[PDB]
Amino acid sequence: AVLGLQGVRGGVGTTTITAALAWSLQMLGENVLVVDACPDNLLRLSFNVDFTHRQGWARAMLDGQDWRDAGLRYTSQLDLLPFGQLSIEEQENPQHWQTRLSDICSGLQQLKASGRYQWILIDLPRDASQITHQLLSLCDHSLAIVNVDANCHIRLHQQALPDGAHILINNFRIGSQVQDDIYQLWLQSQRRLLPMLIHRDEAMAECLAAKQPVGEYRSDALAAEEILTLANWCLLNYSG
Amino acid sequence: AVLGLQGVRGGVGTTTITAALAWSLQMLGENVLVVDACPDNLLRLSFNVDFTHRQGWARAMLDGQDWRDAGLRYTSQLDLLPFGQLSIEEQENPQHWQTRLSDICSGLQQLKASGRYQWILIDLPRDASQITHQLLSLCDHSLAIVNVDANCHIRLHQQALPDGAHILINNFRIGSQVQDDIYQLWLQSQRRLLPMLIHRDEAMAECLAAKQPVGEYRSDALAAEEILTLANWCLLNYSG
Amino acid sequence: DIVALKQAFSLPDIDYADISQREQLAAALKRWPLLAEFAQ
Amino acid sequence: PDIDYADISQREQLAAALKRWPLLAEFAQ
Amino acid sequence: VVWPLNRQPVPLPKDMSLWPSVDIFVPTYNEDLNVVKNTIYASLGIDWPKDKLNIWILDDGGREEFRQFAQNVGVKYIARTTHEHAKAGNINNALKYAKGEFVSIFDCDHVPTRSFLQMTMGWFLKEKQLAMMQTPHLFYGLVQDGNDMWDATFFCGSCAVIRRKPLDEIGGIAVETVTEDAHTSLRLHRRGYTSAYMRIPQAAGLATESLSAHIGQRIRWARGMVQIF
Amino acid sequence: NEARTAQAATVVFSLQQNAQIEPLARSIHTLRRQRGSAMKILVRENTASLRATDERLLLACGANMVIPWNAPLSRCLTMIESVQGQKFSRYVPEDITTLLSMTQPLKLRGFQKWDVFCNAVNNMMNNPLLPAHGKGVLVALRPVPGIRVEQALTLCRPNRTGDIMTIGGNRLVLFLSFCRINDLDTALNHIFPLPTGDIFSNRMVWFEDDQISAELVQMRLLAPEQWGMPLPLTQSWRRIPEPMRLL
Amino acid sequence: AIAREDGHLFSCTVQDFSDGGLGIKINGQAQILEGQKVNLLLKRGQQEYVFPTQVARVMGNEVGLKLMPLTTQQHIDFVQCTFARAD
Ligand SMILES: Nc1nc2c(ncn2[C@@H]2O[C@@H]3COP(=O)(O)O[C@H]4[C@@H](O)[C@H](n5cnc6c(=O)[nH]c(N)nc65)O[C@@H]4COP(=O)(O)O[C@H]3[C@H]2O)c(=O)[nH]1
Ligand SMILES: Nc1nc2c(ncn2[C@@H]2O[C@@H]3COP(=O)(O)O[C@H]4[C@@H](O)[C@H](n5cnc6c(=O)[nH]c(N)nc65)O[C@@H]4COP(=O)(O)O[C@H]3[C@H]2O)c(=O)[nH]1
Ligand SMILES: Nc1ncnc2c1ncn2[C@@H]1O[C@H](COP(=O)(O)OP(=O)(O)OP(=O)(O)O)[C@@H](O)[C@H]1O
Ligand SMILES: Nc1ncnc2c1ncn2[C@@H]1O[C@H](COP(=O)(O)OP(=O)(O)OP(=O)(O)O)[C@@H](O)[C@H]1O
Ligand SMILES: [Mg+2]
Ligand SMILES: [Mg+2]
Repeated sequence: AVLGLQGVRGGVGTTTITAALAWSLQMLGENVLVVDACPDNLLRLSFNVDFTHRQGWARAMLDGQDWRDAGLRYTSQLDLLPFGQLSIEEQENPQHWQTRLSDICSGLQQLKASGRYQWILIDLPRDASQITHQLLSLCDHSLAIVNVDANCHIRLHQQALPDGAHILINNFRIGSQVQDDIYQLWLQSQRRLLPMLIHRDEAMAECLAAKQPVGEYRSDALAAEEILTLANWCLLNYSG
Repeated sequence: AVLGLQGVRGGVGTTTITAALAWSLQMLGENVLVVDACPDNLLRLSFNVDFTHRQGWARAMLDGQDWRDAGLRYTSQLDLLPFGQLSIEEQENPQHWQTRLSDICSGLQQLKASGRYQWILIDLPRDASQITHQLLSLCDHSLAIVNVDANCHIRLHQQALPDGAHILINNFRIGSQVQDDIYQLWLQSQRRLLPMLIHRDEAMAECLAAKQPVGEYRSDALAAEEILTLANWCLLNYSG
Repeated sequence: DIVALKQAFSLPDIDYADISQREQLAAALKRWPLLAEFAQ
Repeated sequence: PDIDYADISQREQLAAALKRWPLLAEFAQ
Repeated sequence: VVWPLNRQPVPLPKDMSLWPSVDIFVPTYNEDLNVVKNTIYASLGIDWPKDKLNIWILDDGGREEFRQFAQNVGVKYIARTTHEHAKAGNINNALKYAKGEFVSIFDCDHVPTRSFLQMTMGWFLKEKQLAMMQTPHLFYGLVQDGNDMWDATFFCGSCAVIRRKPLDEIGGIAVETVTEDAHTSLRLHRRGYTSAYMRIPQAAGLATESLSAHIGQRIRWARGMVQIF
Repeated sequence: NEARTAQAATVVFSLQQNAQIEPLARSIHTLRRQRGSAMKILVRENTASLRATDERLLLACGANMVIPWNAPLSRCLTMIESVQGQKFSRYVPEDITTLLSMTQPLKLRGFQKWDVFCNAVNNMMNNPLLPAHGKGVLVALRPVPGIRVEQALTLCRPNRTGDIMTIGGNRLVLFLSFCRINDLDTALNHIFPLPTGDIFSNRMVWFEDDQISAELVQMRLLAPEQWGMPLPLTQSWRRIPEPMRLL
Repeated sequence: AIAREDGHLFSCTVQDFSDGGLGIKINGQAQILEGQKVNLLLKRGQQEYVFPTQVARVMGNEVGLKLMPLTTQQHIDFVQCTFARAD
């Protein structure tokens, strides 16, 4: 029901993958709600939301308003809840507001218990914040995003993933000896690595510039097919 | 002088760029001391530091030991100050220790007054922490590492760069249309962009596997030459 | 290239107006909505 | 994490991969 | 050459809508497609508004490969029915179909740099009476800079810009001498029009030329000067 | 050209590209229709140039024996001298058009309606000029309760024209033309994500003409209301988010 | 710059050029094999343009490359980066 996608490393493509996965789920007839937990709030821009749209659940909670009115509907089977723009002073001092977003966990629990949303994707950052840990606790399933390179290989042996987190590969190049070696090592060593990997496709680099998910921006791209396969796998496995 | 390298986004290539820059500066006859401040602590491995080597300034101060004892002699003109490994509980609870690492700042000022090292490179993370802000203030010059993609272009117009920081482009790919468009836009929308670019070289991907700087790994690669050009520009401009 | 030509002579006040660069930039802003939104 | 490094050196391609890159060999031990 | 003028380019107005229209002519008779392709590619790369620049290929051989290239890259292409008066007659015939305010002529071997019209057209927009501007294709370079002091810089047959209305008023390029360029410059000077010279390299393409070319030019020039006199 | 003058000389053909299948087949037909049965026509694959249906077409065209690329040169020559002393005793029709038509009798790719699917499969199975029990395989897949059947349909991306798919009765029905039972898993992996069996609970497979016909007859007795349509087509410019309250 | 399929990038200096291709001198040691499709990166002002080439002749450190069938815009970029220079 709850599928939280978190990046082992920054820049692996957590937000674009989350948008593509949400679009693929909504293309299969499932009700989808996307929640951007990233403080930078870059997920809204992938759904044709104006950059000046300051609304967001976190912004409403900090301002004392009701976050439920901050929801944005993309399509009948896809709803969006952007984080909300934060002022420079707030970004410089995250500790002054990190503990003020407690009620969002209760709201997400109520949304899950409602049944109107069959899938509630959460775009999580990597900052070890208390709200992030609470969201991980309320997440039924997790997907840790890694890339086939030395940095992610190093990370996978010292930092602890949340329990139950499958490993997903993104930005997989073609014709790199070190990358092939690391991929084979992960195939024969990493039990939680998913069977699906997403090759480097310029469609993923152009989806954010086009302010659309890669599924809607270009369905015929290889990235779209891989994301749809990942969505079907998630439906099969994470449903219960 | 004191130069601090920080990335506007995770995984842009800040650590590898810092290590290559330190090697390029030391191979030109300048004494360079490089300090690892990111909690991930991945700067050591580029200098043939064993993974089991848990000695680091952060851990040294957390155990009541002397942080100066955690230094390593790599070459006669490069010394390293490893951050040190953190336990899983420490990683998941940064607040319990992130305010106890301030002692390194005044010690770094003392080191700046020592004069032994002509360059003090710092691996500045982007955790928006008090220590990060203090170290950034202590840095005489700041270099912001960005990539030519949608995410970095979005971030540059909604996040604040360090005062006087200059922008360096890493992971400049080949045959990408959106990359060319964004670079042409930045050629006039930004005035802080350096005239040198770092390409997507396999040597930079393999350097971390070989536990060597890219120049030390292979000095004939174009990325190493670009790092050397960056070092020359820093010498000509960031001298004072 | 242009800088080299301007260094080989004085050419102090001839501001170069690259038609190709301006046209490519205009096409890029027309094609990518995010760039158009942020530029103006 | 779930790491099973046992019985890895039994493959020629994996052995070559570990030999070529010291980082992989250091981690796999 | 007592006092070389050392003329420098006048900046164009910052309003790109006030710039004039230029028609580039590349006349060829027997040159292979390999030579003319480079010149046409460079011409399309000239930094100038696209709606204010039209490129024309004038092939006297009626070669179909040139027509295919012109259709592919979009540049215009005109071949004459007859072949009288050689290059001068070819350009005169092509002038009946062009509609630009200025006519630029480039040889097949010459490669026009993208900063050609930007550095050239400023004087035409500034000084109204200026009807011709010449760019270098050493001794010749300084005789042409010294001549510009006295307004005696003459057309050298290539890499020049000519104002359209004065050119059509004098009856087009002269065809009575082997050196049509010098006679055209003389006719322009006779009616009170002025000529200029800018000593900024284009791309110079051909290297050395050897004495084989040196003698071609040396002779065709002496005969033309004698005929003009 | 030299073969049209020879009467019984062995003719060994080496094939390297798939485009040269039909003209070479035509030429083999010509040789079998001009030089009698005493001639020995052989086909030697080099890297990868033939399929089972194309191999059968070459055999029917007059080839004495096809040598696959897997066999090395020595075994190739061994078989070439093995065929010594034999005459072509099979019948080759005058018209090459029918033989070419047997190579592809469906010529329609993509999702099809249930009636259209049944009609096409039955028409292919009713063609006398096709091998018996080798025309293809019909497989019915039962989805895991995790997903519905339309999503399973959207999962598959078959690549050959002879593959047809449809949805009916909570089952995915697939007809693969000219596919053997042994290499069914290879076909499924080619037309699905690799972990088949993690995407369906169970399967039913038919590769015999009578079994396929009986399955078609059984399938024709189903309610039209359970027949599905592609999800992207039914579901399907910039979409502006409309603000609303989450309740 | 010359980019291999392996991702290795090598700085080079162009010796001679023509419509058939370019002959360059490669700094350092590089085991570039003939018949290998490589990418040539040329610098135009502050921009980089990538041209796909195939190596047709290697003479020690001197390497000759030939252009695959080019497009119109690629041709214009090539002529701007090769002939219409600041010389
Ligand atoms: N109907 C059907 N069957 C499929 C499909 N994919 C695989 N097969 C089956 O798999 C057998 C072995 O294919 P392979 O191992 O790739 O080895 C193949 C392959 O290397 C080559 N080949 C044949 N057709 C093609 C083609 O269209 N493209 C490519 N790239 N190779 C082909 O010929 C070999 C033998 O092919 P076959 O004798 O036909 O035998 C084929 C065929 O019966 C498919 O999409 N549809
Ligand atoms: N490895 C493998 N891949 C398979 C097999 N069957 C199909 N494919 C894949 O399916 C693609 C589409 O083939 P098609 O629709 O039959 O359309 C095919 C077919 O009409 C024709 N073709 C290619 N090889 C042969 C051949 O040996 N015999 C015949 N009769 N046609 C062929 O060329 C078209 C293009 O095929 P491709 O570009 O190669 O691309 C092929 C190939 O990637 C198979 O057995 N093995
Ligand atoms: N498979 C891919 N191929 C090409 N580009 C990709 C791919 N995946 C992601 N990208 C690009 O990488 C950049 C980073 O992706 P994304 O915007 O999701 O960042 P992120 O991982 O959420 O990072 P952060 O949390 O720091 O913002 C984007 O410009 C995106 O288009
Ligand atoms: N120019 C480059 N070309 C190719 N790969 C590069 C380049 N720069 C860095 N990399 C690779 O990118 C990966 C991440 O780079 P690096 O760790 O330096 O970035 P970072 O911003 O410090 O990331 P983080 O701190 O989030 O781990 C490494 O595997 C590194 O080798
Ligand atoms: Mg993100
Ligand atoms: Mg770092």
